[PDB]
Parts: sequence; C-alpha cells; structure tokens
Amino acid sequence: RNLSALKRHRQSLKRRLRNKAKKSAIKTLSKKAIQLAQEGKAEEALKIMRKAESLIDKAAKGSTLHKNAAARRKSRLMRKVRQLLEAAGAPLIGGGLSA
Amino acid sequence: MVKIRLARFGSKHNPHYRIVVTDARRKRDGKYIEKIGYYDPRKTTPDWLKVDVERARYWLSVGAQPTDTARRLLRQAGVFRQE
Amino acid sequence: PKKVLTGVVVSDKMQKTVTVLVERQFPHPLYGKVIKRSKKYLAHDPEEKYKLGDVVEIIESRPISKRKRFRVLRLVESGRMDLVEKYLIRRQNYESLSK
Amino acid sequence: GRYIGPVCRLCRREGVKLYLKGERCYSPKCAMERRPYPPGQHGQKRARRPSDYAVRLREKQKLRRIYGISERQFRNLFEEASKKKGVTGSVFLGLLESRLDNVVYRLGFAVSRRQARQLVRHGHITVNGRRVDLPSYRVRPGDEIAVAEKSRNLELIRQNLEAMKGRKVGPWLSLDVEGMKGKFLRLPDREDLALPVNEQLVIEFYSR
RNA sequence: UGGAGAGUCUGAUCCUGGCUCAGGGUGAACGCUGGCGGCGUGCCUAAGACAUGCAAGUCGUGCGGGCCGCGGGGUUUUACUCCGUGGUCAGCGGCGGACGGGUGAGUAACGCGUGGGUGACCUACCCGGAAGAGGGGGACAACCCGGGGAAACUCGGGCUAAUCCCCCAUGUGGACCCGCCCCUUGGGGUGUGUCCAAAGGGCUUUGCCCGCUUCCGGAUGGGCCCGCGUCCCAUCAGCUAGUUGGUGGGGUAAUGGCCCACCAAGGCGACGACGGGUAGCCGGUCUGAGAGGAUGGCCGGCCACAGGGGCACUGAGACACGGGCCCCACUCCUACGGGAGGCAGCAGUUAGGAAUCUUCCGCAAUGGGCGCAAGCCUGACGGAGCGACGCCGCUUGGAGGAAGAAGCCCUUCGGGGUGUAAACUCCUGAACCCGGGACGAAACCCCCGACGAGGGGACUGACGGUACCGGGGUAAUAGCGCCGGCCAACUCCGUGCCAGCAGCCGCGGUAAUACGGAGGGCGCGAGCGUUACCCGGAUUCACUGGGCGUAAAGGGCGUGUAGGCGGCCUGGGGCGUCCCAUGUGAAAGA
Ligand SMILES: [Mg+2]
Ligand SMILES: [Mg+2]
Ligand SMILES: [Mg+2]
Ligand SMILES: [Mg+2]
Ligand SMILES: [Mg+2]
Ligand SMILES: [Mg+2]
Ligand SMILES: [Mg+2]
Ligand SMILES: [Mg+2]
Ligand SMILES: [Mg+2]
Ligand SMILES: [Mg+2]
Ligand SMILES: [Mg+2]
Ligand SMILES: [Mg+2]
Ligand SMILES: [Mg+2]
Ligand SMILES: [Mg+2]
Ligand SMILES: [Mg+2]
Ligand SMILES: [Mg+2]
Ligand SMILES: [Mg+2]
Ligand SMILES: [Mg+2]
Ligand SMILES: [Mg+2]
Ligand SMILES: [Mg+2]
Ligand SMILES: [Mg+2]
Ligand SMILES: [Mg+2]
Ligand SMILES: [Mg+2]
Ligand SMILES: [Mg+2]
Ligand SMILES: [Mg+2]
Ligand SMILES: [Mg+2]
Ligand SMILES: [Mg+2]
Ligand SMILES: [Mg+2]
Ligand SMILES: [Mg+2]
Ligand SMILES: [Mg+2]
Ligand SMILES: [Mg+2]
Ligand SMILES: [Mg+2]
Ligand SMILES: [Mg+2]
Ligand SMILES: [Mg+2]
Ligand SMILES: [Mg+2]
Ligand SMILES: [Mg+2]
Ligand SMILES: [Mg+2]
Ligand SMILES: [Mg+2]
Ligand SMILES: [Mg+2]
Ligand SMILES: [Mg+2]
Ligand SMILES: [Mg+2]
Ligand SMILES: [Mg+2]
Ligand SMILES: [Mg+2]
Ligand SMILES: [Mg+2]
Ligand SMILES: [Mg+2]
Ligand SMILES: [Mg+2]
Ligand SMILES: [Mg+2]
Ligand SMILES: [Mg+2]
Ligand SMILES: [Mg+2]
Ligand SMILES: [Mg+2]
Ligand SMILES: [Mg+2]
Ligand SMILES: [Mg+2]
Ligand SMILES: [Mg+2]
Ligand SMILES: [Mg+2]
Ligand SMILES: [Mg+2]
Ligand SMILES: [Mg+2]
Ligand SMILES: [Mg+2]
Ligand SMILES: [Mg+2]
Ligand SMILES: [Mg+2]
Ligand SMILES: [Mg+2]
Ligand SMILES: [Mg+2]
Ligand SMILES: [Mg+2]
Ligand SMILES: [Mg+2]
Ligand SMILES: [Mg+2]
Ligand SMILES: [Mg+2]
Ligand SMILES: [Mg+2]
Ligand SMILES: [Mg+2]
Ligand SMILES: [Mg+2]
Ligand SMILES: [Mg+2]
Ligand SMILES: [Mg+2]
Ligand SMILES: [Mg+2]
Ligand SMILES: [Mg+2]
Ligand SMILES: [Mg+2]
Ligand SMILES: [Mg+2]
Ligand SMILES: [Mg+2]
Ligand SMILES: [Mg+2]
Ligand SMILES: [Mg+2]
Ligand SMILES: [Mg+2]
Ligand SMILES: [Mg+2]
Ligand SMILES: [Mg+2]
Ligand SMILES: [Mg+2]
Ligand SMILES: [Mg+2]
Ligand SMILES: [Mg+2]
Ligand SMILES: [Mg+2]
Ligand SMILES: [Mg+2]
Ligand SMILES: [Mg+2]
Ligand SMILES: [Mg+2]
Ligand SMILES: [Mg+2]
Ligand SMILES: [Mg+2]
Ligand SMILES: [Mg+2]
Ligand SMILES: [Mg+2]
Ligand SMILES: [Mg+2]
Ligand SMILES: [Mg+2]
Ligand SMILES: [Mg+2]
Ligand SMILES: [Mg+2]
Ligand SMILES: [Mg+2]
Ligand SMILES: [Mg+2]
Ligand SMILES: [Mg+2]
Ligand SMILES: [Mg+2]
Ligand SMILES: [Mg+2]
Ligand SMILES: [Mg+2]
Ligand SMILES: [Mg+2]
Ligand SMILES: [Mg+2]
Ligand SMILES: [Mg+2]
Ligand SMILES: [Mg+2]
Ligand SMILES: [Mg+2]
Ligand SMILES: [Mg+2]
Ligand SMILES: [Mg+2]
Ligand SMILES: [Mg+2]
Ligand SMILES: [Mg+2]
Ligand SMILES: [Mg+2]
Ligand SMILES: [Mg+2]
Ligand SMILES: [Zn+2]
Repeated sequence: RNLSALKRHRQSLKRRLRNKAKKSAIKTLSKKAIQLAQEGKAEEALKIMRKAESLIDKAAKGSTLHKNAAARRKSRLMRKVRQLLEAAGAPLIGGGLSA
Repeated sequence: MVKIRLARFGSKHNPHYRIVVTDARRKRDGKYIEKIGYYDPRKTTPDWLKVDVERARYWLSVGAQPTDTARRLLRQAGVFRQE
Repeated sequence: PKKVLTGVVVSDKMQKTVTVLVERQFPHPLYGKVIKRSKKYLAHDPEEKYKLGDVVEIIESRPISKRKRFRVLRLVESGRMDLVEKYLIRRQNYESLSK
Repeated sequence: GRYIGPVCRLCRREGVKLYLKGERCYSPKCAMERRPYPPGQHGQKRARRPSDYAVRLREKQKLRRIYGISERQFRNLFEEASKKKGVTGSVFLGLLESRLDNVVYRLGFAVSRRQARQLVRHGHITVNGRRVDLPSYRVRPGDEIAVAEKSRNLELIRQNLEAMKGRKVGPWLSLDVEGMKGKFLRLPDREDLALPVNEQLVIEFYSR
C-alpha cells in the first residue's frame, strides 16, 4: 500500500485551481468587454479587450490554453467587439483592432 | 522519441537480434519502422553483423537515438567513421 | 485522391442539401454474374443550384454535418426524371408487402 | 527406439530375403532357407488372394523394414520427397540411401543395418573429421565418412574391413580400406539400387 | 506437382437417398503404459471471489528543512552562534506513472481489414535551423504552534527556498481583427494596430556541460472523415424527434446535431431499414486437387475493458488496471459517528470444471523509466521448475547361435507353431563415476585525442559447473490397440437370445475366426487407444459441381409491378472487361 503517486494527485489539485482561476478571469473580462461594445462605449470596450487579450495569451504561456485554443477566444472576441461596435461605430481607442 | 535498438528474434539460448528503427514506446519485439541489420552475439556464422550504414546514417539525421549496444555495433560498421 | 462519384439527385426537399443516388457495377464474388448495387449520398448544395433529375458528380469533402461528407462538383447531365421515376416506383412498392 | 527383436522372422513375412541379419542371411541358416513361408501357426496354410490394399501395405513394410526405421521417420521422409522437384519415387530412395547408418552399412563398415546403427550411435563414425553419432544424419554428396582413429584398433572394425578387401562398392560410393575412410559421391539412382521393392506401390499406398 | 473409395433397403437388379467408416487436425481431456534430452506449450469453464509477497519509479547537477552523529571556528570560561561533512526521513519542484503486462466481457460498429482525405488537426522527449534570457514582486508545503477524531485522517495560526507562481521590459518571431496579393474550403505572404517570451544548476568557474524561452522545419506517434468488404433469423417490415437539414452560437488540437437556440419537414428501408440472436477483428491457422468450409489459442497489428454504472481533474497525451470524485453489490476495520479495499500484472489459494504449472533464480544479457554521471527501479524480459500436451532426435543391444532345448499352443498323433527368438560365445558401452570446462560479453566507464572520428585500456553472469570435450565403464524400460466385412492379421477351449460385443451392416438361442481367455498373428511403438470438436470423403447447398414425368421437388391458373435478360447495321463515349508502368500488399508464417 501507500504509493507516492499520490504526490501527483496532490499537485493535480494545485494546478486545478490555477487553471480554473485564470479561466474565470478570461470569461469575466470578455463578457465585460462585449457588454460595453453592445453598449456603444468604444474606448472602454477597447481598453478592456486589450487586457482580455493579454490575459488570454498569458494563459496559453502555461498548460491551460496552450494550443490554438487561445487563438479561438482571441478571434471570437475581436470579431464580436468590432461587430457590436457597429452601432454608431466611432472606434475611439482603436488600440486593439486594425485600421 | 524514435530510437535505434535491438529486437530478439532467436530461440531459447540461441539469440539473434534485428537492429531496428522503432518508437521507444512499442514493444522490444513489436512493430518497428525499418529493419536496418542483424546481430548474432554468439558469432556462429562468418557474417554475424550487417548494417547498411547509409540507411543508419539517415535515421541519425532525423533524430533517432541508438542504444549503447546499438551505437557500439554501429561504430563497428563505421557509421561514425568520418575520414 | 478524394473519392469522386457520379449519380442522380432524387431529393430536393432539404435545405442546401440534395440526395444523390450512385449506382455501382461489379461481379459477384462467387457466382460471378454482374450485379448492380446502389447507395444514396447526402450532398452539400450551398447555392441550391442542382434540381431533381440532375446527374451530378459528387466528391469526398470535409464533413458538413452528420451524414453529409460530400459536395456537388459539377452538373454532368441535366433533367432525366426517368432515373428518378425508377427510384420513386421502387420506394412506392414498399407500401405493399406489409400485412 | 526402432524395432528390436527377431529379424529373420521378417525375412519370412515379406517373402523376400532381408539382409538385416548381416551374415547368416547369406549362409543357409537365414530361415529364408527351407522356410520361406510366413511365421505363425497359419504360416503353412494357403494364403488368400491379397486385397488391392493388402499388396500396397506389404510393399511399404518390405521397404521400411529393410532400412530399420520407425514409421514416424519413414512417413516424414516421404512427405519430404513429394514436395521436392523430381520423381517422388526415386527421390525417396536416394533420401533413404543418404541415412548415415545406411551409408555405414553400404560402405561395408558394418555387416548389417542394425550393426551400422550401433556404430554410429556410439560415435565410432567420423563425418568430415567430426564425430556424428546420429543414425538419422543425412549425408550430402562429397562428405567423407571415416572411422574414428579411437576405434581403428577395435577388432570388430578390422574384422569387417578384412573381408572388404577386394570387395567392390556401389558406383555412388568409394572407400579407402587401410585408412578406414569413405566418401559419398552422389545420390544413387533407381538403377543403382537392387532393392526388391516397387516404389509406385508405396506411393500408391500413401494416396489414401 | 494435383482429384482412390467402401458397407448398408432386394430373393436378386439398377437408380435415388440418408447414415456410417478409412484420412488429417487440436490450448485438448480420459484409460492403460511410460526411459533420456532439445525446442515449443500449458484456466477453452466463473470477466467468479481472492490470503501473502513482489509487479513504477527516479533525480541532492532544481530548493529549503526535521531527526541522530562527527570535525573546525568567534569566547579566558559559559551561554549563544558561524562553517564543513556523514547517515536518514519525507516535503516543495521536474520527468515518468497514457509505455510496458493482462483479459475477450461489451461491441454487427468506420470496431476491424483495405485503399484514400485532412484546405479540419495535435504530437512530450529526439534531430536541423534562426533568435533571446533584462529587472522586480509573491505564496504553499516541510518545519513550528493549537484543536477535533477510535481510526482514516482533518481543521485553524505563523516563518521559508527554488528550475513553484505573478508583473514590467526586450519582439528574432508568433498569435488575433481588418485590408491587399497569390492560392483555392481554415494554404502561403504582406501592411497597420493590439497581445505574447524565459530559470537556473554544475564544475577541470573566462569557458564549457545539463537545462530554460519564442518561432520554422524533420522524424515518430496519434485524432477525425471517406470508398469498399465484414455471421444467422423475414415466424423481425416498416424505423426515426436531435430524427433529417438549415442559420447562428457553444465546445474541441480539429470537421461535425458533438451539444444549444431558432427555422424548414425532412432522413432510413426488400440492394434487409428497425428488432432479435450470436461474436472482438485481422495477419494467419486447419482442411481441401481446387473453389471452398472451418477457426482466430500461442506470436505480431488494431480495438475494447479493469467488480457493475456514471463523471470529470491533472497533462503533449487518460476520462486513466496498480490516479480522483459519486451511486450500487460484495469483503474487512468500527469506539456505530465513520472509514479501508478492488490480481482480466507475476506466482499462489478457492470455487466451478473432463481439464490447465512454481507463492522459483536473476539485472548477466535485451528493452523501457529517471539521472551529467555513478547508479536506481523493471514478475517487460532472460532463464530454471513441473505436465509425453505437441514436435523432433535417442536408448532398452550388435554379431555368431540347433533342419532347431524347456514351457505354453495347435495336431490327421507322423508332426506343425512361438523361432535365431532364448540359453550360451564374442564385441560395443544408455546410465553412472573422475578431471577440464564455455560461447551468449561489449559497450556504459576510465585514459590518450577536443567529452568528436579514431585508438588504447578496465569491471561486468541467472542459466551453471549447465552445455561441450577428454578418461573410465555396466547388456541395460515395452507398451497399447486390433485380427466377421470396410481393413492388415486364425486357430483351440469356455459360454448357449445367457454373460456380453457393437462406428455402420451385425454377432451369441450348442463346432461362434464377431462374446470371454489362451497360443499365434497384424499395426504403431514412449507411446497406444478412446471420447468430444473442425475439415475431409460429401459432386449430400452442386461457382468450379446437382436436380424436380413416376425417386425429395413446377406454384391451381392468369395478369402485371420491381428486378433479371436483350435481333440486325453504323458512330461517339470508354462504366463493366482486357493490357502496360507504378505505389501498396509491415514483420513472422507459407
Ligand atoms: Mg514524484
Ligand atoms: Mg464570474
Ligand atoms: Mg488540457
Ligand atoms: Mg504506440
Ligand atoms: Mg554521421
Ligand atoms: Mg580525411
Ligand atoms: Mg576530415
Ligand atoms: Mg432544395
Ligand atoms: Mg451545418
Ligand atoms: Mg466546388
Ligand atoms: Mg411508408
Ligand atoms: Mg502431397
Ligand atoms: Mg516451381
Ligand atoms: Mg516429388
Ligand atoms: Mg552416382
Ligand atoms: Mg493426398
Ligand atoms: Mg512429384
Ligand atoms: Mg500443371
Ligand atoms: Mg507445367
Ligand atoms: Mg498444389
Ligand atoms: Mg440390412
Ligand atoms: Mg449390396
Ligand atoms: Mg424397397
Ligand atoms: Mg437382406
Ligand atoms: Mg451413397
Ligand atoms: Mg481421427
Ligand atoms: Mg521445457
Ligand atoms: Mg477465461
Ligand atoms: Mg522485485
Ligand atoms: Mg546529502
Ligand atoms: Mg566549540
Ligand atoms: Mg585558529
Ligand atoms: Mg560548552
Ligand atoms: Mg547551512
Ligand atoms: Mg544529510
Ligand atoms: Mg527526495
Ligand atoms: Mg496507474
Ligand atoms: Mg497496454
Ligand atoms: Mg499471455
Ligand atoms: Mg446486433
Ligand atoms: Mg441491424
Ligand atoms: Mg476503414
Ligand atoms: Mg461499414
Ligand atoms: Mg487506414
Ligand atoms: Mg516571502
Ligand atoms: Mg523571492
Ligand atoms: Mg498550515
Ligand atoms: Mg498559512
Ligand atoms: Mg510584454
Ligand atoms: Mg516582426
Ligand atoms: Mg504589425
Ligand atoms: Mg525571475
Ligand atoms: Mg515557469
Ligand atoms: Mg509530418
Ligand atoms: Mg454494412
Ligand atoms: Mg432543439
Ligand atoms: Mg454549426
Ligand atoms: Mg432563420
Ligand atoms: Mg443499399
Ligand atoms: Mg460476446
Ligand atoms: Mg494445405
Ligand atoms: Mg468464412
Ligand atoms: Mg471470421
Ligand atoms: Mg490475442
Ligand atoms: Mg466500464
Ligand atoms: Mg473482478
Ligand atoms: Mg467501472
Ligand atoms: Mg506531462
Ligand atoms: Mg480507458
Ligand atoms: Mg491490480
Ligand atoms: Mg491485496
Ligand atoms: Mg472441484
Ligand atoms: Mg511455465
Ligand atoms: Mg537524458
Ligand atoms: Mg521493487
Ligand atoms: Mg518467460
Ligand atoms: Mg516341436
Ligand atoms: Mg540376435
Ligand atoms: Mg569395455
Ligand atoms: Mg560472456
Ligand atoms: Mg568474449
Ligand atoms: Mg553497468
Ligand atoms: Mg584530457
Ligand atoms: Mg572510441
Ligand atoms: Mg558460474
Ligand atoms: Mg565418454
Ligand atoms: Mg538383455
Ligand atoms: Mg487402417
Ligand atoms: Mg481381412
Ligand atoms: Mg472387442
Ligand atoms: Mg460348450
Ligand atoms: Mg449355430
Ligand atoms: Mg465351442
Ligand atoms: Mg475368436
Ligand atoms: Mg475375442
Ligand atoms: Mg497376442
Ligand atoms: Mg518419438
Ligand atoms: Mg464430415
Ligand atoms: Mg463440398
Ligand atoms: Mg470433392
Ligand atoms: Mg444433407
Ligand atoms: Mg450449379
Ligand atoms: Mg464456368
Ligand atoms: Mg440430386
Ligand atoms: Mg413427386
Ligand atoms: Mg400445373
Ligand atoms: Mg403440387
Ligand atoms: Mg445486344
Ligand atoms: Mg439493358
Ligand atoms: Mg476503361
Ligand atoms: Mg511476407
Ligand atoms: Mg523471410
Ligand atoms: Zn534373414
């Protein structure tokens, strides 16, 4: 009895919280950004879409989103922001997106 | 990682190895990529080792890793001899 | 090579989709006579181009949905309902031989 | 282990002289002399016409019992002959004639078949300088079948080679009598053997 | 290069027709018998339940400590404290526990086979190439302190290191929106904008080794998709609601009703839908003249499962045999509150069964995991053990020996048989004794040379003192079946439709070659018979290769649907068909 492969299980729950935390940040910021895009604030939605992107590409640096999984959310975000930003557009910050 | 190693095809007390390219994860006698030579340890025949070096030289370019015993035999057929 | 087939459209009633009937000739493996089997394929028609009775070339494609792994390449021969009427009549015969 | 027991009783059952006894099959004691009828209580009774299988069966035994081999090694030798290229009939004989124990007798090193078997089995026979103690060992053309110098001083060996003086050997064999050497030149042909056995009969025995 | 038949229905005949036998095969079992060795093989039943032991770890060259001990220091002494070192324990962190090993349950299915698609994708470690590593900040174990519980364990407080975690920078480059260019499904390039990098350790410490980061490519491994092939029942004929498609979204490495909302009403079936039964599939194996039939043990490839069911976490990779959570059945501990388990891993036990092995040796070889290395782990593996379970090789003597002993058996009472067989003469020398005594093993490492090529040197056995060689040397296990025909081998006595034989036809009701024993004979021989099962004979499901007037078999007749089939001439096409080239057809087998 008493194999020390339980050491792996103990680490598994460490990484569990880590991955879980970063994801809940990604989601909460993305929904906050797309809220503003739908609500027409062009600067604030952009200032947030940047941090969402930065948080995404940071999550991929580790073992959370490592694959193109990061790219999907980055892709989906910038589209829905730019789309929702088409209601009296005026892309004020213009930082995150391309001309 | 793809490796170069031996595979036992002889019988009980009569071993005959097939120098072989295979993924390290497959069985030592299981499926393999390419047969690159044979080894008779008991040296029962006049020709108990053959390699086809230029083929073995290919797999070392693409990152095959030979065993200590495989590298020992490859050196004996001059895979690494560079003159 | 992507597998390519040539058959006749027997169904218009779906959206963006046509059912293509591809016959096949081959000798029997033991009794040696030439037998004619046939199999229906669900083809993707994005532009709703092809109609009932059209004879089209079908090609193995990246799956569009369940049961839809083929796209319509080109129209070979247009409008021969005799091939369709052959299929309808056989399908119509199954209302008998039940009870 | 092969058949071991009364031999010149099998000279009688086959109806043909079987020289497995070596000598005394030549002297008028073989029991083929003045007793050609088969053994047993009913040996002197008139024999019924043999069935078509009866003839084929007896012909195989007449051949098998001559070399002194169990049916196991016998059958396997046949199935080997049918696959190889050539006439199944003659090839099978040449394979029997390639038996070391049979070559030893054929070379006159031993008086009989059973005797030549024991000479091999005890290591007295040399094949190309090495000892070979297996009677089933198949001799290839060109191999030298000699006598171990350990045994060259044995009185049984100097006995048989004394009567071999001036004696001729088969056209596919040749022997040096003094140095107790010998050589297997070639596979004998059907004509090279005088064996009183119809081979087509034995083949026909195995089609069933 | 290959093809045998026979018995049986009649008083006799021919034909039809079933049954039966000779042959080969087996993971076999049973009876009697049983000498040696080599190579194979060994729970086919309960995927029933399992005692005990072992089967996955490693790294101090990632980091900080606890305990026990030694030595050297700051001090006059003490207290306290600094440094080095040895053992030992876990902890934090990295890589491996997804390989390897087992099983055949479930699956009739893109599960497998085979040939392809991926412009719809992933791939740790390894190899090639380009580039880079600057500064700062933080926490959790160990440990210390307290509490709860019988236990498993668990709760709270405090300190701390790092190759743990985080921020900023540097932007070789990559990611994303949009535009443009070329390709054509999401491929490649380009522009603007935004976002994204990192870690140190080690010494022979000025340089090199083990590592770290981003990107591109290779190699290997894999995911998904497609054509085709894949057992029986029609006494299963109709099936289907995410079911069929669409738009948009969610999710994934990635397509997709994979999931979700909404819209359309579709999708499948006699070319076998749906249901039911059965079953892992193949390479191959057995058989066969072949076509074919049968089978899938061992070995190799794929798949599926890990007591039953469901579920996710961690990760390059799992929905994970020896990881986690939950429900259920069972077994154990229980302070009745609650816990611990999971041999279809190697042996081994029990149950079931006709039946299936040692709780063995070993890290020496090969292979795998970790490490700079030394080395550690490895019931993978290599070996041994047991079992005639299969295959093969080998012995139980060789030669001389009476017109022929004893005994037994038959007899025409003359004699015949066992039979050169034995006795006995001579030679050899299975076992066993004595000595020598392996190959399988050369690298890793060390030294020279630059840790390269190359050269040089050194340690390293389970099997095993076994194999083998040399010497010595004893005549030294034979069994089982059958003898009426097929089918090879016959007489006597015993028994009287009894006792019994029997694969089929049949024997026995007073002379039985068929019962039972003896003598004798035939067949194989360390085996011989038997039962079961598979193919064969069987052309008896007939593609090769059958039939239906009377033998089994024309539908009571018609109409006509589907399907099958198609007169003569020319021409296009080239689907079937034929030919060449090529790729594939793993290895083993044959
Ligand atoms: Mg660990
Ligand atoms: Mg939230
Ligand atoms: Mg993941
Ligand atoms: Mg693999
Ligand atoms: Mg090279
Ligand atoms: Mg040079
Ligand atoms: Mg040079
Ligand atoms: Mg339509
Ligand atoms: Mg769709
Ligand atoms: Mg198209
Ligand atoms: Mg209907
Ligand atoms: Mg043959
Ligand atoms: Mg040929
Ligand atoms: Mg032949
Ligand atoms: Mg000749
Ligand atoms: Mg035959
Ligand atoms: Mg022939
Ligand atoms: Mg021919
Ligand atoms: Mg020819
Ligand atoms: Mg043939
Ligand atoms: Mg009768
Ligand atoms: Mg008759
Ligand atoms: Mg009749
Ligand atoms: Mg009768
Ligand atoms: Mg018949
Ligand atoms: Mg049989
Ligand atoms: Mg064995
Ligand atoms: Mg089982
Ligand atoms: Mg162990
Ligand atoms: Mg230490
Ligand atoms: Mg002191
Ligand atoms: Mg001092
Ligand atoms: Mg003191
Ligand atoms: Mg210290
Ligand atoms: Mg210490
Ligand atoms: Mg440790
Ligand atoms: Mg595990
Ligand atoms: Mg496995
Ligand atoms: Mg096994
Ligand atoms: Mg089913
Ligand atoms: Mg079905
Ligand atoms: Mg397939
Ligand atoms: Mg299929
Ligand atoms: Mg494939
Ligand atoms: Mg701190
Ligand atoms: Mg710090
Ligand atoms: Mg704490
Ligand atoms: Mg704390
Ligand atoms: Mg930055
Ligand atoms: Mg750039
Ligand atoms: Mg730019
Ligand atoms: Mg740092
Ligand atoms: Mg890091
Ligand atoms: Mg590639
Ligand atoms: Mg099917
Ligand atoms: Mg719905
Ligand atoms: Mg969709
Ligand atoms: Mg709509
Ligand atoms: Mg069909
Ligand atoms: Mg099953
Ligand atoms: Mg065959
Ligand atoms: Mg079949
Ligand atoms: Mg099958
Ligand atoms: Mg298997
Ligand atoms: Mg399950
Ligand atoms: Mg179980
Ligand atoms: Mg389960
Ligand atoms: Mg990992
Ligand atoms: Mg699984
Ligand atoms: Mg287990
Ligand atoms: Mg246990
Ligand atoms: Mg029992
Ligand atoms: Mg065993
Ligand atoms: Mg390494
Ligand atoms: Mg261990
Ligand atoms: Mg083994
Ligand atoms: Mg007498
Ligand atoms: Mg004698
Ligand atoms: Mg002696
Ligand atoms: Mg060695
Ligand atoms: Mg050596
Ligand atoms: Mg070592
Ligand atoms: Mg040096
Ligand atoms: Mg060297
Ligand atoms: Mg030793
Ligand atoms: Mg000796
Ligand atoms: Mg004796
Ligand atoms: Mg017979
Ligand atoms: Mg007879
Ligand atoms: Mg009987
Ligand atoms: Mg009487
Ligand atoms: Mg009578
Ligand atoms: Mg009587
Ligand atoms: Mg009798
Ligand atoms: Mg009797
Ligand atoms: Mg008898
Ligand atoms: Mg034998
Ligand atoms: Mg049969
Ligand atoms: Mg047939
Ligand atoms: Mg036939
Ligand atoms: Mg029948
Ligand atoms: Mg026919
Ligand atoms: Mg024909
Ligand atoms: Mg008929
Ligand atoms: Mg009739
Ligand atoms: Mg009529
Ligand atoms: Mg009728
Ligand atoms: Mg015509
Ligand atoms: Mg036609
Ligand atoms: Mg053509
Ligand atoms: Mg092959
Ligand atoms: Mg070969
Ligand atoms: Zn004689």
